[PDB]
Amino acid sequence: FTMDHYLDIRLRPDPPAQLMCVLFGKLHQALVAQGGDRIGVSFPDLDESRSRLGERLRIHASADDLRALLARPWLEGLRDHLQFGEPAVVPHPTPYRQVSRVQAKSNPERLRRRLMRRHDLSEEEARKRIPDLDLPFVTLRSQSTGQHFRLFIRHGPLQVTAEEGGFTCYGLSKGGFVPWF
RNA sequence: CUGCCGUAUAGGCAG
Repeated sequence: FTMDHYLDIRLRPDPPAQLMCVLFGKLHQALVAQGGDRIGVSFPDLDESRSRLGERLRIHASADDLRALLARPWLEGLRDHLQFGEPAVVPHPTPYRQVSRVQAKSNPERLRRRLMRRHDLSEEEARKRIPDLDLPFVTLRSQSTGQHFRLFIRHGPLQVTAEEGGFTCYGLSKGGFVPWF
């Protein structure tokens, strides 16, 4: 399994939820800049039982990809509000799990607008057809339109072996799993 | 939130 290195970043007091969002956004910028699909995240102090991500962000990658990511100054500026481990090989063996963005059909009105574009119906028709998530999340800003949105994250069932797939520019699964420990 | 894929009131996705 090739994404066998990691770095833990822990939040330092100041508020925690807001700080994690800034950190996660900075990571996104860095991933977009690098353009790859082989850097993953997990939240090892997760409390799914309270929809809390916890205060530890773990970054997962090959040795070379982690080194390249960390070489960029994407953290300087936040550095004083973070505490760092050392980039390291993961323990082994460990289970693996998938850390995924989850989306839902949470707004029927938006569905109706699309359905109207796709079937030339009217709102009353659409409203008849399409009548009126409990996960941790980060709140991000849509850099193109300045709209804030919640990105909900699921840590899936543990399993014994890994996967071949990659990751998005938020570090979330596009098929890939990360070691869980 | 806004949009994309899909006949979908199927299942996904983008920022």
